[PDB]
Amino acid sequence: LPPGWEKAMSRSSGRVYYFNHITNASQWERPSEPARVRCSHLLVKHSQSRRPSSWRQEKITRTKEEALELINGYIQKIKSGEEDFESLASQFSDCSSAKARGDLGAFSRGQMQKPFEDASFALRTGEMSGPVFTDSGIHIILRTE
Amino acid sequence: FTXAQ
Repeated sequence: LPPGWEKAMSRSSGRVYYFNHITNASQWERPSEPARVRCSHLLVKHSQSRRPSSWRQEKITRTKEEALELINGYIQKIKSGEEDFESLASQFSDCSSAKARGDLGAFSRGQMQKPFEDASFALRTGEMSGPVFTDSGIHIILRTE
Repeated sequence: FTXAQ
């Protein structure tokens, strides 16, 4: 299996699935490094974020647990097709990159907060992470290039 | 700045 994958079993159904402990992605199918990658993200900040403020809200007071619930809801809507990643990033990301549909542009190793870097480089082109935790908050990451 | 090291 590609970098970071393990076989698991659904607790609700018993069917095998795959989980990546670097990106926090999970998928039903058996999964299918670059010098630079391009990613977009959606950040949900919380009260313990390094800087608990964003363009959305001057004082961010939500708990980390509440932030994770929000992230999980956005992931659901993105996976179902009810909403686009880009639309949710524009509306709800606690980062000024929201104004660019979450796009951060291209970057190499040695630039980003480490859990974000590692997730970004472990994603395949077009793939989306699960919740990724950094000192900034909790991210959904989409690798675009 | 967010989310740079």
